[PDB]
Amino acid sequence: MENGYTYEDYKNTAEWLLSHTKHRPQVAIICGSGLGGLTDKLTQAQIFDYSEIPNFPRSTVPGHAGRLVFGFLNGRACVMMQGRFHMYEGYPLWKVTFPVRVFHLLGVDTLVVTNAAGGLNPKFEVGDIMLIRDHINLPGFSGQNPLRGPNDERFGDRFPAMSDAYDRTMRQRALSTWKQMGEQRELQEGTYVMVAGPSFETVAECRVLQKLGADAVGMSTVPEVIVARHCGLRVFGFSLITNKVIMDYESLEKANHEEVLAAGKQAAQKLEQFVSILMASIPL
Amino acid sequence: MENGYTYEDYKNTAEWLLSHTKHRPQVAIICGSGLGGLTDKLTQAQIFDYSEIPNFPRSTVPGHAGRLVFGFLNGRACVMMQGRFHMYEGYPLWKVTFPVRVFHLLGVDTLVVTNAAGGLNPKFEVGDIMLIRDHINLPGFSGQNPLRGPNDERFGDRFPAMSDAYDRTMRQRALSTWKQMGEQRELQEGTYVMVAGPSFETVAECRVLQKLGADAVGMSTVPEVIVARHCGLRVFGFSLITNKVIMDYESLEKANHEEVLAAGKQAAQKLEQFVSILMASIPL
Amino acid sequence: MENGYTYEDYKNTAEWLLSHTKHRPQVAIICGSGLGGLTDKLTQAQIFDYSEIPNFPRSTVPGHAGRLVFGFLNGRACVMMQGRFHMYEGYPLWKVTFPVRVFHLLGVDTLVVTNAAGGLNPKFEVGDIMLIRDHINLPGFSGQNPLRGPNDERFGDRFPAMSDAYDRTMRQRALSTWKQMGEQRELQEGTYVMVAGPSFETVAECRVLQKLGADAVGMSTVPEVIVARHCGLRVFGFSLITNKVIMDYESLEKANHEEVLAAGKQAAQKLEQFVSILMASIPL
Ligand SMILES: O=c1[nH]cnc2c([C@H]3N[C@@H](CO)[C@H](O)[C@@H]3O)c[nH]c12
Ligand SMILES: O=c1[nH]cnc2c([C@H]3N[C@@H](CO)[C@H](O)[C@@H]3O)c[nH]c12
Ligand SMILES: O=c1[nH]cnc2c([C@H]3N[C@@H](CO)[C@H](O)[C@@H]3O)c[nH]c12
Repeated sequence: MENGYTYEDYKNTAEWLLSHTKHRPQVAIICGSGLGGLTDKLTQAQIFDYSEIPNFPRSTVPGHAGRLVFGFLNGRACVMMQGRFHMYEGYPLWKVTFPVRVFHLLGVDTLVVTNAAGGLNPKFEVGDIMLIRDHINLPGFSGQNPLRGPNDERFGDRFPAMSDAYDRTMRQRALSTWKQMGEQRELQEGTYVMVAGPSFETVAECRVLQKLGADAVGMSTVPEVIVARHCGLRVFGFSLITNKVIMDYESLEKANHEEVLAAGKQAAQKLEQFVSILMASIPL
Repeated sequence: MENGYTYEDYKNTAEWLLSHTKHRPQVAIICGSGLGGLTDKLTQAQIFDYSEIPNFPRSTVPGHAGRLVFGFLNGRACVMMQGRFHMYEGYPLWKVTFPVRVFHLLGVDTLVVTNAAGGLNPKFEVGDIMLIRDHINLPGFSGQNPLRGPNDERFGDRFPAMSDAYDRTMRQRALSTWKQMGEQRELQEGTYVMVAGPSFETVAECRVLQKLGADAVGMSTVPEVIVARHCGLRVFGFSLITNKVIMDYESLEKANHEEVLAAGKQAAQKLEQFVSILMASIPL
Repeated sequence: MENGYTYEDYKNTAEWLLSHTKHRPQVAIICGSGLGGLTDKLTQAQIFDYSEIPNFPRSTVPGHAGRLVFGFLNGRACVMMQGRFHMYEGYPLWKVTFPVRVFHLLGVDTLVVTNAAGGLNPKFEVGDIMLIRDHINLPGFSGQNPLRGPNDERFGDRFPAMSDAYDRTMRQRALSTWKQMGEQRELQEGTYVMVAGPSFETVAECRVLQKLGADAVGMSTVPEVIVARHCGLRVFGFSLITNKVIMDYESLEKANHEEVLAAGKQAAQKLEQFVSILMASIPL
């Protein structure tokens, strides 16, 4: 609606980093949060706190909005967001997604994003992993689109498509890796719907999200993919099911964050490895 | 997104009231509007205008945003909002719902909210009363959640559930009272969807709200339940059907406010009594 | 939510115009954009740039937000917006729709609005034209309604209906004209859904818009009809299908603006004539 950043601010944040860093990454990864441990498997790791990076979304205690790590993961030059920004935190989307536009100026050209999510598809099960074939951008329908505002042509068009958001190549490239390391549960595949804003859904709210044809649901991610494609990045992403969204009045259970962080933690290596391998089927 | 109130402002509003008032309420009721007359049945009633209560949502002519009454209803200590704030008035939700957070600081621990609403369910009929089993929080999906912003931990969690918003006990406790005073029309039971913002729905808009599985529709309420549960309040609520939402091109009729205020007025005692009795099956 | 304009600003913009203009229009037309050429067929045309009209939505380079033309089209006094304001441009709705409230103060009393749109209905085909029977105002459900804010009673009610937005008379008045000039493709008729904000829909997003029962989809229009009826204007409008919204993973095609402007251009006279004739079945 405004967008408080000019092209310059982006550039200036880039160049700064691009000069406290030997590194020049090609892929950006975004967790998770409980893909946290990933940071380990990197090597030659250089860390930064968001709080010291020019223009980053500042949170209240920094943070709470955490760290940017640069390094090598499976002999690929990475950079990853260990902790991210959300709309429910009160951040507008050109903030949430800000990081995303710096990455591209860094010359990263693939983005992988991950996240936890509730499962809407009855078939799914806590533990599973759903690749993201497509999304419903509900905040988007109503005005909340990280693209809203005057478009800067240096980044992209006024009117990008999202029909093809989630790289095809990568997605198979990908189920390979899944059995090509032999797993009991299959890879899932489906649609992430976004809703904002922090309260968990009602039962009726679930029924509606199932009707729309959604398979999983977070409050995340959605935004920063949309603006990845606005400027080229190939995009590949996926989701940890983490709870079966309560689907009927009767059940006495209740989503909590709690169970989410746990499951996230339980799932852990799974995962860390998965991404880690996948690195290898990203081009050059 | 911000939230202009700090914890202090809430507290200060409480304590003020908590000291021009003998009273110490346990239940908060919210009308209606045309449950207005309720104020009568209270006894030992002490009134206040929003306009003199520190921090209240100020409207333009005060008001237009009206009065807070404290008293006893059926030998329960109450406090009630005679007139409320809406999003379509231009108020953000941490304003609409502000009152709600003061109540809890007052030590109220049950909230009952009522409202008029259009009927989406063909079965329903003008006059009926729909208990609220659940809700679709449509403004919510897109970012408009009274909880959005940085969470204050003194009130509640970052990530409350709403699966169980509408107290089970109370809801039966409740159909009892309905025949246990013998009424021709049955109690209805169903889902309130919220949309904002003041224009009435189109026909196509109705068809969609019916598809989502909604039974009734207002522009209200939704918010302040969500933030009631964010901090404990037991929540019980319901709705006066007030018009059958025009469901097909052809009909020459048109929702108006008008018919709504009327029906509201027609329905009157019905009602006033109902709540009045219900008081008695709230704990202590 | 605020609305930065007072009644005065509207009036002042009117009177200004109402006095660099001989003219006194009765109908307002809004394109399109690629109904641009229409301006030709007017006669006795007086032009203005938005940029010089007191209070108009200013864009960045003026503009980019273009010109207001007054004249006679088929022996009717018109005034038309050659280029309009959108929400995705970052404009709030009491800006987008501002023009609309001036028109009425000008004493215009019919409004016709046109627009391009993607087709959701499989039956439709690029080239077709869909009259607007009704709309889904999705931004609206969540708070984005040009009416939101404190209502000024001089313009309209607090709670207008939209059940009957799209004049019945006019709509047939209308299919007449269509064969009454003998066309191969039939007139289409259906519902325009609005979403905001500039990115094109995903596939999953389409499936949902089809489910809701929408036939076409733009990011436009919706707003300014709603506020037309808030103050009397008879409203009649329609849509150029312009692309078949990609309805399945597989297809390698992608909406672009591009194809849209083209089709718009291809369609051209079609059209220019159509409106041109239609003028004649507007009253006096
Ligand atoms: O059942 C759900 N509904 C909505 N969001 C989530 C989420 C995501 N939302 C956040 C907590 O609600 C958490 O960070 C997670 O990534 C997990 N489960 C659900
Ligand atoms: O048919 C409807 N659609 C949307 N809202 C309402 C309402 C509620 N909305 C307000 C007026 O629209 C009124 O205060 C009422 O509580 C009644 N009927 C309808
Ligand atoms: O497939 C679509 N989806 C959403 N909007 C449009 C539109 C409208 N949106 C604008 C460009 O997206 C264009 O001005 C047009 O009037 C055309 N096609 C589509």
